[PDB]
Amino acid sequence: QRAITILDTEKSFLKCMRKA
Amino acid sequence: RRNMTLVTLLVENGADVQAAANGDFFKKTKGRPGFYFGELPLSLAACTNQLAIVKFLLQNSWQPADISARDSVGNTVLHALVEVADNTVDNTKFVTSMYNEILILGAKLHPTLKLEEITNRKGLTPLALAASSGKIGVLAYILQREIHEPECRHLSRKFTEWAYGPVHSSLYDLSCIDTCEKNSVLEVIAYSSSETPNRHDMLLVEPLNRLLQDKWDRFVKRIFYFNFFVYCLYMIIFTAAAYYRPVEGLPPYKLKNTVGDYFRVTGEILSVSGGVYFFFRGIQYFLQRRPSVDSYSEILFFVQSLFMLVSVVLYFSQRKEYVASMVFSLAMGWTNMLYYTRGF
Amino acid sequence: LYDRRSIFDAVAQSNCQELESLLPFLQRSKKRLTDSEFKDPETGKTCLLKAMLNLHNGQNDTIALLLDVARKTDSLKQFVNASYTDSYYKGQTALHIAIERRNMTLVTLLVENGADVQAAANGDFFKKTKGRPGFYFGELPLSLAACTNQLAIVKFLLQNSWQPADISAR
Amino acid sequence: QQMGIYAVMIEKMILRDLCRFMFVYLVFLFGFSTAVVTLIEDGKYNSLYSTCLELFKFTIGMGDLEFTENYDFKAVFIILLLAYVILTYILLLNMLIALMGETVNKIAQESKNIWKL
Amino acid sequence: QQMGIYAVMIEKMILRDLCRFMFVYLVFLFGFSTAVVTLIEDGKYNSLYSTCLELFKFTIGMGDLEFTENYDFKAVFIILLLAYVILTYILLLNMLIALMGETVNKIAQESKNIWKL
Repeated sequence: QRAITILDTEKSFLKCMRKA
Repeated sequence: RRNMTLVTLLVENGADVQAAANGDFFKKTKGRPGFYFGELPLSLAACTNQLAIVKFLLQNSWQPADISARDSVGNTVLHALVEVADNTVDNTKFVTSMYNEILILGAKLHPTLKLEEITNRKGLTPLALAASSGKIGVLAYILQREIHEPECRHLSRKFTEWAYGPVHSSLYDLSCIDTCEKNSVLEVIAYSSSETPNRHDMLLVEPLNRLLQDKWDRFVKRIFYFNFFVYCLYMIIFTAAAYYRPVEGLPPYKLKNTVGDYFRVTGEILSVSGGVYFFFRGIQYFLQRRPSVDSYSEILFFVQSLFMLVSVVLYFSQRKEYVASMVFSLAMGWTNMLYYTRGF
Repeated sequence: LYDRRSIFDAVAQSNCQELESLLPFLQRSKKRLTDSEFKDPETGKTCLLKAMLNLHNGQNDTIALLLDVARKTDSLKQFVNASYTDSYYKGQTALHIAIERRNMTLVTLLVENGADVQAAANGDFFKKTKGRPGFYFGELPLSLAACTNQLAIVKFLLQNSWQPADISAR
Repeated sequence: QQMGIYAVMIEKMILRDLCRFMFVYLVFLFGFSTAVVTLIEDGKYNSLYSTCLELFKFTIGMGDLEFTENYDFKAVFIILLLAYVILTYILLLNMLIALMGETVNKIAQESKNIWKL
Repeated sequence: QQMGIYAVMIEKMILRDLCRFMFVYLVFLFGFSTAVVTLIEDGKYNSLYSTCLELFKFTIGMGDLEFTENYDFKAVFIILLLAYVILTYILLLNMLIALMGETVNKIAQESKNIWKL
């Protein structure tokens, strides 16, 4: 649930520089 | 009937081998049955754990079997083995090997075919098909694996860099957190309609604990607690207004006098403005998973906001009742603090 | 002629042949193999610790012939005892590796040729996990040895000749 | 070795159960209490303190049910309060007790040699 | 066979549970009771026997909450007294039941052949 709050809060944060 | 020989006769004798079987008996079960190994005889063969005759069909001469013929649901063979793992220790044992096997062989014959890319009609990669179906052990596997061999590394996922005496290190690929393009494994196990009890455990160890532990350390814990205390002051300001509302019946109508008046009508707009926020965030949720209780906590923010909003419209119809609405929304919000724990 | 890269490759594939004319080379220019030049300058790592990251089957005979050159320039004792100077594998010497690679033989030879056996490893790798890791056996090649459950080499390092390992070294 | 056990259980429900619980309880009280004072106009049941207490009784069990004839706007005080009573007496505490009988299970027995310490 | 269980249960709960419990109970009642008599001045609320019975109401769950107006210093009675009620009805007894139901578990079954005896 930490992960659902994670997988979204980047999807809803403009797809930005993070390890990828 | 599992027979290397008559199989060998028919194919020496010109059996056709891209021949589909697509009666309802092969697609999902009416219940007719049933069952689904995905149609294509090689998919039938590897999926029937006949390592020798999936080898025969592919090394043979009269027609080596084509390896990328996606079947009628677009499942390739690797798509078919993953539809057939059932998380029994021995079922994982042979399918994880039969799958290890087709890819080591696709590397031998046709190294150009990137084959764990081949999507079914629904766009999934075979991994994204395992993980969207809680096949925890093939998912422990496609992510964990490294074949060591010549031409191995084109095959492999997760390479080990230094073993000191007590330990190992590793470098994992990863396609998944960064397949933001199409269907990330995490996007797929993170929805997580989780109606297969097989889903939740499978956010666990191989490439993905250590990584979502690591997103959360780096940027998104930090963003979360900002995203949290902004709701708290939304909640205090929305108390603060509701709590210093008037009695004068028919409200407002208008307000100017001096200072508290100024500070409050700011708190009344700052509240509905966060109401329409959630109503708006919540339709966008409802629309990205247009359609799907998978997400209880997705709901009650929306229900609150719709109470911010059937308040706001009633404040303007000049119904005296609007408070009854806004009092529920306020009881709801303080209760909606509860979710933002997930997980301390 | 030879440069660092020329032995650190040559050892990597267990080629004792690309080091044959090495014995008469480091007689001419009087260049040696413990030099800053023939160790990787940062991992304190030498054509021996490059033999020790590139053990093949826990053996090699570039180790016999290299160390035998390093005896011939008498680079030897420092040659066998440079330890990682980056923070990460820090103060880890070839005996630390040969013990970490479970090997009575390169152990008994390096400490014959005079490896140091109180070569401290003290990176954050050896102290507690940041997470680095890790791990903590406590540094000294014997505490490594006993800590890696190797009852014979611990008997060796203490009951040997060239320097019996001291037991009370904190 | 018969009473030293009961010493511990009160000390451990008070450390664990309360802090893990007293915050998921002050949101259901503070937010309904706030909901009531806005909704109702008077009685020593608007002062926010006097309401957070009056709402606390129900959850003890000391509930005065429907105490007040005073409101404009018809039924919605009783739903708001029943919603809290089915939600707060009937539904939270059984979780708080059920966690405590969840301590009292295990801290009764392998707790034991802790007295010797 | 079937009735002789309800007679051992009442019997074992009164000997074990009460003795281990009636001491760790009289030290919360005697203590706060002596405190509310010191703090409070009167009402048949100051005679200690009448207090230790009134405060006993709460645990057994006949609590009247705020039954009196007579106290200098306002709330240091209600917080002392809530401190007891959250401490004694909501915390101790669930421990006491949870002991008992922890027995209604075990003295149900391997108890049985003691009816043979």
